[PDB]
Amino acid sequence: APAWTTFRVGLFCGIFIVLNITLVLAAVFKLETDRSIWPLIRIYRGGFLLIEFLFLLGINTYGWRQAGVNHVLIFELNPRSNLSHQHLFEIAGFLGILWCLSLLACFFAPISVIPTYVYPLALYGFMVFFLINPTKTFYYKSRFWLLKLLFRVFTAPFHKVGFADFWLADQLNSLSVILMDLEYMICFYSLELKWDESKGLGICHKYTYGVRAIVQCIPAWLRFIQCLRRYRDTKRAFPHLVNAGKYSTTFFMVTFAALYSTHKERGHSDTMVFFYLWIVFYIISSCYTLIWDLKMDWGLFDKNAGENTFLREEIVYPQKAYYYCAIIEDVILRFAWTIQISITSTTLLPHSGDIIATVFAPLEVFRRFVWNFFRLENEHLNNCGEFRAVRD
Amino acid sequence: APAWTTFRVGLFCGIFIVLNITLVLAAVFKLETDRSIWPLIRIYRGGFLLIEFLFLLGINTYGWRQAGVNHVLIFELNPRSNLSHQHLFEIAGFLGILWCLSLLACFFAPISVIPTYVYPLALYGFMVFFLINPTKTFYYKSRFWLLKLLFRVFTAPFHKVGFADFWLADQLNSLSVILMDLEYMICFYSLELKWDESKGLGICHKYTYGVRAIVQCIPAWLRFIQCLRRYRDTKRAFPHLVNAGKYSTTFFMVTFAALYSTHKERGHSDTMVFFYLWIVFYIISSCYTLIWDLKMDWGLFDKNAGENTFLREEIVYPQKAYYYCAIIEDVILRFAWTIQISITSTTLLPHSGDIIATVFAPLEVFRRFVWNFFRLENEHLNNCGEFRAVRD
Ligand SMILES: CCCCCCCCCCCCCCCCCC(=O)O[C@H](COC(=O)CCCCCCCCCCCCCCC)COP(=O)(O)OCC[N+](C)(C)C
Ligand SMILES: CCCCCCCCCCCCCCCCCC(=O)O[C@H](COC(=O)CCCCCCCCCCCCCCC)COP(=O)(O)OCC[N+](C)(C)C
Repeated sequence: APAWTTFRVGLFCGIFIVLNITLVLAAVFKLETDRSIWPLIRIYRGGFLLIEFLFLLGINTYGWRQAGVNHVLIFELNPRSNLSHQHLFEIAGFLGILWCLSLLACFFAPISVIPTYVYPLALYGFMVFFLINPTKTFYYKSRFWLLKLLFRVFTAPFHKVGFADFWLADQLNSLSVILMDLEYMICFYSLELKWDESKGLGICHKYTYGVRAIVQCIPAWLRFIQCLRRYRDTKRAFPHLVNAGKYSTTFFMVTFAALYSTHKERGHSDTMVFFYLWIVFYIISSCYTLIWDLKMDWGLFDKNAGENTFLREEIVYPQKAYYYCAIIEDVILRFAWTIQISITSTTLLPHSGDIIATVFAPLEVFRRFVWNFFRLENEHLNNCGEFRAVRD
Repeated sequence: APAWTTFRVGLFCGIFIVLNITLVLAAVFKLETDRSIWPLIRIYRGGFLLIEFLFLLGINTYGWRQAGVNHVLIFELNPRSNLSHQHLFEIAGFLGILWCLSLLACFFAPISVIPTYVYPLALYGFMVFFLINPTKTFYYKSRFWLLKLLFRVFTAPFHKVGFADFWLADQLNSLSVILMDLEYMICFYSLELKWDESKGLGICHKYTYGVRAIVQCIPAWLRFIQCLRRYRDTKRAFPHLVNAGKYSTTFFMVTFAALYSTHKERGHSDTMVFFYLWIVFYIISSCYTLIWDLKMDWGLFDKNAGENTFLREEIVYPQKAYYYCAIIEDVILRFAWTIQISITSTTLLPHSGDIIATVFAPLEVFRRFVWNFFRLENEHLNNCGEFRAVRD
């Protein structure tokens, strides 16, 4: 832990805090209600979810190291250049500083020639260049390893599924809103954005051509084909085929939701029955993911709970109240779709679904943030698939 | 070096940087030229000089520790709770954050009931309370030791002059502008500040009653009586009486400058000869301080220079270019009064002297910042007065 690393963590976090405060006041007074900020909020939602994911990943690394979860061995990392929690904090703070600066430029641009729609383009271009620049520049080993995983994950059936690919595909399943916002940005730039004044002022926000449904299922599709690939590599259907069923429930939920969204303008009487199908399949998917979590993912609700009631018999975390709060919050957050459909169906507030998605996306990232702790703890305690050698 | 200490250093410095940037832009556009900002700049000049002194003191501690200057033994400190450079950085960053917040409130106040003239009052009241609050609160040992020294220094003839009192009195001699601004704040509040709207909009800026001359000489008076006290304790006139002469040159310079400032309105023909006396005594004082610095204070220009030309024979700092640049910059900064009188006499710009003092006060703090390095290095190498036991 070099002194300048912690200094950069604190420096970036302090600049981040002051910039978030400045953003809040700028939105309160400086921002004008005439321009619609929904495309802006979606693009910067993708960015902010990435930054929040990096912060929570640093917290996860901190918890794993101070609890005993040997995530270095689980992730198959070299124990020489493994990224510490502080380094993830610098990455998150750096990208958050550029996020805040780009958003502030979108609020007020202190340049007369440079337009506003380039600031997000420049921001995400800097993210991509930071990820893929060939030179041995900032954190070269980390992003090279991440780029290798990003290549292996998106071409899943042709590579043997190790733990790193699984884990990253699950994080992508949590961060599907980032892919959603990337697709929305591309569609908005190519079709709706008038390259004249700004990005303020929609044929890309809905499922008109069904492309967004494909983007929704892309993480689910990768996980599904990884389960099938693991079936081919090891003929054992009990974990893998049921997990693939768990992801195909997501497939069915997404396609029925898209079908209802398309049919709401068609006027077909089958719209109501498609809504029924979407609701029941959302129930099935929510219970399927929740049960899989608490049983096979976290390993809780074991038959050998003992003193640790409603839990397993080895516990590495200090307080069990963490476990019970995690179980509960998992129940609501997996079933948060019930809350969202209730508020979007019992109210007539304009652009309700956009607000609901905007607030519940960080809650989904937080849900996977909590999921990481107990999934990796379960893996550290007893092997689940991707070890095949020892318990550790 | 705890991790959270460096984290607080970085956090405070980052907030400081963003707040200084916000202050710059606020002064560029938000600030209104109708209100005179000179009293504001003087009060916050005292504050900023204190913060800059703390930053440079942290830099000095860093240099002393990584060079070998045993300032812990020289200052007579317990080697258990001695303040590290990082802790001084937290103190400086904390006070700088409150300084920036108070100045920003003076620019725009986000409160309708609270007036503007309390923000500096609240800021310096917080400084005093942080210094003198009896509880074992933030950095209790440090400010207790500092308060003991602040008591011993201001009552000098009745206490035996150790190194700590000398050193702190010299820093007060450098930071005489802080006492100047404190006196100006008290006089402005008591006489000129209308407690109706704000501090914007002078019988306290000049030497009308000669009080400011006393405030100027107060650090010089303390050093003079410390030299006399050291003469009484040790009958040896060679260091102490000549040093007291060095400070009485400051006395003569200050009283002649005040006499000229008073006589400029009298119209007496003796005004010109008083200006001559002030100029020649400023020359004498500048050469007296500069020669004392490079000869007895820093120990340079020794007769045993050897390879280290124009220096001494033991050097602890890596590069000699530091020494030569220090010598030079000492020549200009001690003689910076020549630059200031030249620009204030050959130009007719309004409020020139205020600008000159505002810019050259941090240069005086920087001059003592450089003075600390070589004075403490000379003391570490060979004893100068306040050791009497060993060379170290
Ligand atoms: C509209 C939204 C558009 C969004 C824009 C597109 C997204 C931009 C993508 C760029 C941002 C990502 C910044 C890169 C941070 C990655 C840091 C990282 O991977 O640290 C990890 C830390 O190691 C760990 O496994 C512990 C924590 C788990 C790390 C999980 C990987 C991080 C995933 C975050 C990026 C996901 C991609 C998101 C795309 C939407 C790699 O470690 P290492 O390489 O340094 O050491 C391994 C030893 N070697 C190297 C020798 C093999
Ligand atoms: C208009 C302007 C008005 C200005 C307002 C008035 C000024 C406000 C005054 C409050 C600000 C000062 C904040 C206090 C910081 C002091 C920190 C400090 O003294 O650290 C020092 C660090 O120790 C050292 O000696 C090394 C560096 C030299 C320290 C020099 C003292 C600092 C002087 C700064 C304040 C000067 C006062 C300025 C008044 C104008 C004390 O160490 P310690 O107490 O922690 O350890 C010693 C062991 N014990 C304690 C057991 C004996």
